[PDB]
Amino acid sequence: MNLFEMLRIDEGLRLKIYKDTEGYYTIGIGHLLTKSPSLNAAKSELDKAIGRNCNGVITKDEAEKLFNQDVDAAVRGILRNAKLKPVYDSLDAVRRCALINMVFQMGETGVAGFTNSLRMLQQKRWDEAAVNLAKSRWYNQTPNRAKRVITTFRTGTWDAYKNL
Repeated sequence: MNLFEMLRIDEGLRLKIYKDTEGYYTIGIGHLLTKSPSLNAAKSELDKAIGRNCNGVITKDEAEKLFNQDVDAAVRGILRNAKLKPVYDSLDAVRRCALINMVFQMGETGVAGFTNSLRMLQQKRWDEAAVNLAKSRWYNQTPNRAKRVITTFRTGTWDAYKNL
């Protein structure tokens, strides 16, 4: 299993422009196009991003490539962060995915503000962390996704994704 699928399942893959939760213009696995409230702008940004006139629609291979870009970017902010870096540094691969899943879900800042839980993860206090994370607004917002992610922190496996 990979990040791709994990995210593919938690965030979802869109092949045509759409309005994220909050309202901006996004595509594929939650790729923000623009903040601007103009479709035309979105289009144009997609086109730049993709390298072809897309007309608001991409192929999956396309969404994948965007995605793998969005990842390494996420990772960089991660590794250029005071709080996240050490934690991440110290996580195992499957466990890193979960952090990344998180970063994607709420951005580098949001994640970096879970002082305690981050601490635990860093400490390798899986259950503690999990229970901790189980009480964030986050968890309450997106329970399913949250439970999956949290379970992964705890278990350190993809098990939570195996039979969906």
